[PDB]
Amino acid sequence: APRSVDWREKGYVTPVKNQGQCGSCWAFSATGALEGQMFRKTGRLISLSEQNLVDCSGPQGNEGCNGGLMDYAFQYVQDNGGLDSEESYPYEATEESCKYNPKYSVANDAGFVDIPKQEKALMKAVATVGPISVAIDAGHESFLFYKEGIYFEPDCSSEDMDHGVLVVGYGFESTESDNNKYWLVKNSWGEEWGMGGYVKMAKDRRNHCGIASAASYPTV
Ligand SMILES: *[C@@H](C(=O)NCCc1ccccn1)[C@H](O)C(=O)N[C@@H](Cc1ccccc1)C(=O)N(C)C
Repeated sequence: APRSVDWREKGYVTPVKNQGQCGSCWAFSATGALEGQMFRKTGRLISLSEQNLVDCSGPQGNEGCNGGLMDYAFQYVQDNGGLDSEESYPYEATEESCKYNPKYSVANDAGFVDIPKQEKALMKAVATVGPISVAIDAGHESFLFYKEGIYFEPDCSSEDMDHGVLVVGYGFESTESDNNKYWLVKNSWGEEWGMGGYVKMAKDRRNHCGIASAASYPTV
């Protein structure tokens, strides 16, 4: 695999968004991966509606602002035959009834692929597919206050993830501890969090925070 990857440079990634006070991280993770795969197919980067997923993907198993899974979101887009654009169905950070309109659908998928639960497999997926939906243990004060550098949290769980995010690449930079590799991760907490909304998560440190434990992407 390449030693460094950044899909933002290839045009696959919309700007950082903000989920507000709704527990809809799974929807932002899902739209991010679908935005990448739609761009791969069509050459058009179109921001997709997280509100559409929050309001409408309950039958696939999602629970709105009470949580969800990216895979259930990809299943919804397939079952539903579409997904509205962000501009057409904007984000309100509260669960409401479904208002999906197919006339404004700008994306589709034919299912999804789950990646084996190993960081080496996640790397191969990132290197060859595009941005990848993942879940991490973000439930630590250190994650809230992150400003820069490689995030490493000794109390992080590789099994109990609570936050869906998007891996857009990976790379390295020299550090004191010589644990130099990182996953480049797009969050959904606005650009005032972290490094313009991004975090470099420790890579090849025993599946730190569970980043390879729930990785997937939509088939377009
Ligand atoms: C994610 C979310 O919206 N998190 C925002 C609040 C927050 C603040 C600080 C730290 C962490 N979180 C939702 O809570 C959500 O959908 N959670 C999912 C993430 C997930 C896990 C495994 C596989 C896919 C997605 C979740 O915790 N579970 C168990 C589904």
